[PDB]
Amino acid sequence: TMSGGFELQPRDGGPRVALAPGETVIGRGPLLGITDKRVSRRHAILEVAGGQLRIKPIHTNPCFYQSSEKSQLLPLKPNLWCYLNPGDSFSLLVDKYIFRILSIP
Repeated sequence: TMSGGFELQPRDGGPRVALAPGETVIGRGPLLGITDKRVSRRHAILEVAGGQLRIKPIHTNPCFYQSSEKSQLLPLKPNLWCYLNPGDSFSLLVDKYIFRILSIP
């Protein structure tokens, strides 16, 4: 699909992953390059719409969020959306598969 204006930057280093407009299911699989029994194939939904990115955790294993100014990944309340502003981070495990949000054209 087309550019959605956001990219995910792995905090451990490596290629950025571009997001398209609309909903993208994330978890294990080729999109993020994750092969790991600890991460569901249906771990979270990212949605790009109206110039914003939000995440909804959809599995029993949580997602985590760190606002750009803060220092700690916090587990998100399940099955509710959280906006991810550019510079914020989220992760699929508490200390692994962490991504910073970047805004692009």
